[PDB]
Amino acid sequence: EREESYLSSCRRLIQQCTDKYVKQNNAIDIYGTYFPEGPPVEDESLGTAS
Amino acid sequence: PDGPCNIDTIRQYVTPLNYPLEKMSDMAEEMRAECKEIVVNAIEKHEDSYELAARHIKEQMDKKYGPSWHCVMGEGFGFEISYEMKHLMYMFHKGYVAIVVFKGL
Amino acid sequence: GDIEELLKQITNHPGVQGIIIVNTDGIPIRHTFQEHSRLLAVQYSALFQSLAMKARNAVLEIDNNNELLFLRVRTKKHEVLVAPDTKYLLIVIQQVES
Amino acid sequence: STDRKAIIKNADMPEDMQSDAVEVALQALEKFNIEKDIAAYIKKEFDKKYQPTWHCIVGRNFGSYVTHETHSFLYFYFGQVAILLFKSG
Amino acid sequence: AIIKNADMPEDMQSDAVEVALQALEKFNIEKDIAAYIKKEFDKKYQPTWHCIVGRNFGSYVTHETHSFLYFYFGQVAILLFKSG
Amino acid sequence: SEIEESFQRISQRPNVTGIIVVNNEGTPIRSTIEDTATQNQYAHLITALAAKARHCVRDLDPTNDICFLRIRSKKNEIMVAPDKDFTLIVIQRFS
Amino acid sequence: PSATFSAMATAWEIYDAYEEDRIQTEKSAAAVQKKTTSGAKTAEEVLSSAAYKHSLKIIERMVNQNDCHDIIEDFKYWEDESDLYKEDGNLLPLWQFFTNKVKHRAVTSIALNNRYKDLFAVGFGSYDFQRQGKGAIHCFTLKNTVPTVPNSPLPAHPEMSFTVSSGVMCLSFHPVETSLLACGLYDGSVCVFDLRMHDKPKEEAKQICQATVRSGKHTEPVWEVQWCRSTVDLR
Repeated sequence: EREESYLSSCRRLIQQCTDKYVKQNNAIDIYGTYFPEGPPVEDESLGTAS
Repeated sequence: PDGPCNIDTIRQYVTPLNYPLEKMSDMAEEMRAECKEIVVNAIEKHEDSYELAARHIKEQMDKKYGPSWHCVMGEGFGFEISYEMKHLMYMFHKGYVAIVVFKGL
Repeated sequence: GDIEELLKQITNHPGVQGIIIVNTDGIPIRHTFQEHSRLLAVQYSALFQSLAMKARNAVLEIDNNNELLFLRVRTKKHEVLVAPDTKYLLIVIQQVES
Repeated sequence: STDRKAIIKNADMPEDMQSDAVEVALQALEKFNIEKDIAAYIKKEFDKKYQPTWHCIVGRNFGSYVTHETHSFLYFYFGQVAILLFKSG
Repeated sequence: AIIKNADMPEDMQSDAVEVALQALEKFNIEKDIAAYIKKEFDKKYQPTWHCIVGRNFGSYVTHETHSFLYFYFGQVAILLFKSG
Repeated sequence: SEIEESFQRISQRPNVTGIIVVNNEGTPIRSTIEDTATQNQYAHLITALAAKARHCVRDLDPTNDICFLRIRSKKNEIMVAPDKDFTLIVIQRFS
Repeated sequence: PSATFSAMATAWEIYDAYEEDRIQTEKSAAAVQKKTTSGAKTAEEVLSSAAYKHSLKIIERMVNQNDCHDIIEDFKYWEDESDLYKEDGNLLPLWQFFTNKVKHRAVTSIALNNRYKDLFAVGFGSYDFQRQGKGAIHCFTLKNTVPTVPNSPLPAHPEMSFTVSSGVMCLSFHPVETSLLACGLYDGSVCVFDLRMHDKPKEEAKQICQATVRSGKHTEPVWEVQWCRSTVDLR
């Protein structure tokens, strides 16, 4: 962690990049789906009496 | 602490699989029965030192079947060995541990 | 000095715990890890370093005037971001919000 | 992030053999993707050039012990992925 | 057992098996094991017998009948023929 | 159908003209890129990378599965959607 | 005689080996209990796979959303600094939505879903007394924002879309069961949708029911509807 000095520059560049991407990732979800499951199923109490 | 970054969560996932298992073998019936017994007993005997478990394994193995045996532990690795048939052993145990035992050529 | 302060600024964000800096020698020292987690540190460092090596090889093979900048990958339960450098590598781990 | 450095400390073979193993492992890791075919490539190349039987164990962690003949042992690792190689015959 | 060549009685096949196994269990030097086999076999049933020890080889010998045997264990091969 | 509608939608927009579907065997399927050599090399390299990504995820955790990847570069961008039966790859170019 | 062998040892290999053992043990147990008691898919099938359309939806949504990278950032993370000093208020425009299918008509309704923060229903109709005609209902989501470059508007796609014989200006989500949506018609009737059914495209995907004159249809256009907080009966 001592040997040289562009350690700081490298971590700064990489870290600002990772910061903005994790920032926007945390901002809003990107992979959900509306109503992924659960169309109702009814067999005994049928919707008709035929 | 909870969730990722903790070994305990992965261990909880892989916990209830604590008994030996394998299905790939050609080597003779009494002799892989004895081999599986000796390796599981050595695993139970030595928990800290995989080296010392390998010691105890290979000492019984070669004292009871002559010289020219080899054996390696692991929980992640790969291998490729030339060998004579009826002599290859490759077992899983603990849910994450693998073993091979074989004859030199 | 201020590098740990920047790291804690990063960790202030919701739903994040884990940052790894990897050098050329493969020694993974920069971590939000407790005592027990050297094994997982070695895990992530070695595997992601190999992945980044192959990724950058693929990039310079597919084009000689392009240079890889960033990578993420998903699971059903997790998120992980990785960023390469000419000498170093950064890995951060993020958790899915409901 | 450019390449991987060599770490060698246990050796029973001359420096030419050690170096030959070094560039063999470098070529294998560079060109190939999986430790499967890395080990396969290094084993077949060494068997072709210097006669059977070579045996190699490639991995992430393992504890090994083998019986090897004269001048048949080396301990050379690149990064945190590791390779052991020996004569047995 | 891997026993495919024999001009022995069954008891001779047997005690040949135990003497060879016990010699192999003791020693690893071919001189030492062949020494045990020849001298002990001579002790038991008189001159002149000869055993041959080797992992790979070629031999073509002469003997009286009921006085020849050939057998294996693992990677060692044993001839046993009478002459003299 | 709706598949065709969404596909033409993804294709028609500028700075995005490339979509390839790769089967389990690695043989290319219905595609839009023109150059055969470019298509072949793209498919081979990206499927190799996707297999390594599945390697990574499964090695890190056995009961955790993977469906996503992308590559971000200084001029190009790669969309990778792996699946048990196919792999969908999309090409993006920045201005 | 000699032979060679190679194998790989890794976590998923151990895991799925043990798992397959679990399934085959369960199968053997089930077979014992029963005895005691008594090629690759074609390219057409790959194209027709539902996983394929799932992947297409996700990937088009992502390419749109990383086209729109900065505007989401100033949507959620922007803070006005001048307001600390200046006293009165200000506004900032964020996004615009329109489709090519709803041209020459007005947009009059907005409803919000309780379970999802980023979904809203959009009802179309005309308040001109002479331009009455058919009506449309659509469902827009904040997952699919599009850049509004000046002198070049680009339309977006509703996730859910339905059409109906008359203009609609009524939208009522049921508050706790987040799928039932009631709406009305200019002609004097109402109909209800349950947009859970939108997964299946196998038919035209009608509404549940619509009122008839024998059922009690109203004689004038209707624009206001509201559910009741009850689950024993739907009202």
